[PDB]
Amino acid sequence: MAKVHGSLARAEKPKKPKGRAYKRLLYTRRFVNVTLVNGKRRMNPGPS
Amino acid sequence: KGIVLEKLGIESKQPNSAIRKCVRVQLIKNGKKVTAFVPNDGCLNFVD
Amino acid sequence: GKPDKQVSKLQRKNKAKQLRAQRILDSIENRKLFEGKNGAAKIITIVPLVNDLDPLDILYKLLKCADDEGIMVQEVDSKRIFNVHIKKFKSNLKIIIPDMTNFLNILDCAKVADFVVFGLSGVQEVDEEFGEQIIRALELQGIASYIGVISNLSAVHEKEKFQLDVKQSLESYFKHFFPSEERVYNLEKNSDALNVLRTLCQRLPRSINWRDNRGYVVADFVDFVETSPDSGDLVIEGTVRGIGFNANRLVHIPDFGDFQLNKIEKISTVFESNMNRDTLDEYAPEGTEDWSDYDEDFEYDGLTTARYDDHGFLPGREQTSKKAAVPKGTSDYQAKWYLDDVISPEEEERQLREFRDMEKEDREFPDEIELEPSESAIERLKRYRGLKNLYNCDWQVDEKDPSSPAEWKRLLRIGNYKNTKNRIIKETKNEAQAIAGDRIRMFIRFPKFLLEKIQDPKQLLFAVYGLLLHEHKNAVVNFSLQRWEQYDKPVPSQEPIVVQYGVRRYTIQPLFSQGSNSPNNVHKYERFLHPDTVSVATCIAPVDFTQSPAIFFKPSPTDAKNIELIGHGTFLNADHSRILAKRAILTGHPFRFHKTVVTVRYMFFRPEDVEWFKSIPLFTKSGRSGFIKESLGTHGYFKATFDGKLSAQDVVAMSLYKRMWPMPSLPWNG
Amino acid sequence: KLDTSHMRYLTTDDFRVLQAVEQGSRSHEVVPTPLIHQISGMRSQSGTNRAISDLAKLSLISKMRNVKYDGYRLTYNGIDYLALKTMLNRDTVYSVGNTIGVGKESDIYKVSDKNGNPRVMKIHRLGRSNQGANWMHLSRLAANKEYQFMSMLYSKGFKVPEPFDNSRHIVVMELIEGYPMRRLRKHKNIPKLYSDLMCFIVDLANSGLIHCDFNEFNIMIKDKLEDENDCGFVVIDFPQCISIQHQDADYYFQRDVDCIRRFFKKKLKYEPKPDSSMLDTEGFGD
Repeated sequence: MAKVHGSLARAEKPKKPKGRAYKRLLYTRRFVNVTLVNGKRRMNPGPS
Repeated sequence: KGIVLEKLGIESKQPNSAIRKCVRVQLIKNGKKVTAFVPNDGCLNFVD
Repeated sequence: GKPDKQVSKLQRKNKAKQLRAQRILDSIENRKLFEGKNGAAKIITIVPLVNDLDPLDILYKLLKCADDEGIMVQEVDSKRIFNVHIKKFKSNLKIIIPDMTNFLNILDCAKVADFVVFGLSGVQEVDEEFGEQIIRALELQGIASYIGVISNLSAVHEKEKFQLDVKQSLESYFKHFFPSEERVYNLEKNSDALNVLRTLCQRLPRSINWRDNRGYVVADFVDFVETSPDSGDLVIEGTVRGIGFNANRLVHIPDFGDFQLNKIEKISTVFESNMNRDTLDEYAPEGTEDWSDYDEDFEYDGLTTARYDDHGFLPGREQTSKKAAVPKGTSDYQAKWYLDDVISPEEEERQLREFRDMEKEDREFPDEIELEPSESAIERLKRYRGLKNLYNCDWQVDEKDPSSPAEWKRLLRIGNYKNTKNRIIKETKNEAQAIAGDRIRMFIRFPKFLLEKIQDPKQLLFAVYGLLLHEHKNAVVNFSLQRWEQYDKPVPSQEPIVVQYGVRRYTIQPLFSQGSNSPNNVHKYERFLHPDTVSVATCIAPVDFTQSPAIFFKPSPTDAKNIELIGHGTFLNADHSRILAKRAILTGHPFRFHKTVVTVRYMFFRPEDVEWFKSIPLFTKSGRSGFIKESLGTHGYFKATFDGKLSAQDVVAMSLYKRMWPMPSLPWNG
Repeated sequence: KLDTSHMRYLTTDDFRVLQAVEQGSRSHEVVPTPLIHQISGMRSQSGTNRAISDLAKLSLISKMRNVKYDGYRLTYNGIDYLALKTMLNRDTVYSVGNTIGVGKESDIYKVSDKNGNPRVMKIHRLGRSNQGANWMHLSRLAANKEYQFMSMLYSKGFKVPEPFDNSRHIVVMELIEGYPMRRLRKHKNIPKLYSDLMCFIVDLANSGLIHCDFNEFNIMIKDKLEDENDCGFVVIDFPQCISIQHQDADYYFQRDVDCIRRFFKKKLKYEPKPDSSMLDTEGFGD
């Protein structure tokens, strides 16, 4: 909502990397460290 | 741009009853009345 | 019938040229209110949002960039309100600087303006508890054209490279509340100052609905004339803006009240109030004559069962033939079988803790009652009702009750608000003797003893507001009510809460309900304000016919601003038809289970009590219906039938209802 | 059978939807789901499906999913509660519950009104259920018939229960503080009561009717006072009635009379001195 005047630049859980880095993450989330669940590639599962 | 003439409670029945929270607006450049949707707003506390 | 159309080049060009010539004419007419040579009065109010900031300085900049040292020097000596005519653009400005120690004085200042300038600090970040609230509250009550301007920018680094940073961060802060603008102007530079002055002079100020539809005069000179020893005539020299004033209509003056007019003179004719005078009385004596047919005067003393006769059992008659058997010492049973014939900080803290506790209790357990064994349930709820569907059955508005307020008859019963509003506003527009842009002597009748509080029109703003028909007359009003940001605190529905709508402020003990539309106009009485959604606040207060935005607050002496801003919203309806039923839930545990009949425990403690509530439906928060059968023991256990199969984890409940009445309101001053 | 209680579980909306199925089954055989959605004049699936769930749970409707042909089936309870709802609207019945009279094509309960005046409810069950059109239709026509006969019986002075209302196959009538010829032990003026019961069959064959079955359990006798002993001879007989033109009216009439005299001979030991009225005199009397 209201960030106070102090947006003057000059004078929680872990974050996700941005840009290139993020893609890297995905490349290993899907191809270096493959997770084969129930005979399929499951993305976003809870308890199974 | 237009100016809200009247807050409309249209009711549109089948197959799904919309408690149509819509508006009668009159366009500034034509003086021409029109009906218009006001999305994502449950209470219409935004548009008087 | 009629043939068709084939518009030519010429026809087209002409219709265009006419449309645009008309547009231009109308625009000139609408831009003639500020003919800066004789008939103009552009009110600019200067509002700094930072403690360590001087408004006099902000003005100094704006008028030093007009190259007029005299008009600056002549103001330092002794003034706070100025009549400054700029020759560069030919314009008549009126500058107002508020008492920045009084919050409500700030609001009063801006709420009359055509323009609101905001002072911003390059050094000090705006306060979350004060200046921010200035922004929001101004914004809610109504603002015409606003501007964002700075003065402290030179106080930072001398190199522009760092100043522009501050400027832009301020721009993105200011954009948040006021997206209409994207440029916070810097007075340090001659260009921006010349430009903001330029705008104030030239640019036409937008309209604020409620203030423009009832007229207003900012007073320059206020004199008093003695007529009678105990009362006289306040004379007020000022220019009319808005819709204008009529001699017959009343005039409000903030922190003074509503008064009636005696004479009005123009100096750009003489009009005097005649026989069509609006009178200085709340409850009109014609309101007593309007509510003459009292329809339901039901006697709850003449009841053997709960009032629910519309959907319940039948009037059971119990003719008691009691004869006395004379064996010494004998049960009521033997006797029933012998003569049978057939034919201050501590207080606030403790109380407030208790209110928070009761509110959270009201969230976890809504409207439930806890009956004691000694408590006769019948008596304790004897006045209540027990309707099946709260939005279907036939509650009525015209019912007579000892709990109803004495004044209830004497109230202004407008049939239709939407239409009455329009009709009366058109009346006021047509019957306006004194239009906008007129200089006026206003002769108002006035009780002498209040002359002590009246200040000087140059050090303090003195505004004179118009009222419409019957606006002095009380009525049953419904407000829209929404909580102020960052306000978790509890607010019950009977405590005094000051309300500002229009310019008028009345302390109110408002009944809170949910404005959910009902076919019988009957709404649940919510003891505490809902923490998430828009609610409705109903009470007996004077009418408003322009749907003014309302500010709800509770005067707190400790805070800088001597005001705790509770909530906001709008004047919705002048309606009496809204009835409010206090619900009352009775709770009971389903003891034992048979394949169709459930024995229920701890909801009564006498069998006669169970008799009394037989017809009343039973609902379970598991979402299931049912009814009672008969009383088991001499302890109030009762057998019951239901819609589905219920376990010992469910709660069987009763809903009983009572009429809740709006409460009288008194004006608020100081 | 009939469980009147459950009716006070339904709202305006559930009756609305049940009515819609009533207009939709008298137009088409098995009313599908969209028919009920569109005819009901409702807002959404919310109200209609919730209503139908209520009706189906409370056995007022049955779900027929015949190879993609989804539809619904109004049970007898539905018709019952629609007649009863029509009467709740016409301010004729307010409470129900006491069964005296389990006939074959008629059920007799004890009811009440707004004012507390006791009455009786004769619903008609043809076939009691494998519901087609004919069962419900002919029960409806049955109570129409019997109510019209009843109205013509009250109108012309006969001591027959005053017909108050005919909600479809259901009929609201007057409760009569009476006792049948079985429960009756003795009378103060048996010849006068016989004279009455014969004059009645005379006037009935004068109207054009011959109530073929005029037995002991048929004739109710209402007492009005206990000091002065005032009697009233009520008679329940309408679908068994046989007009005065039918080929077999003769031995029907004379069976009625022979039964009157045989009971008056056995229970009260009172034989009639004047000769019994034959069919011929009453064949000229009409």
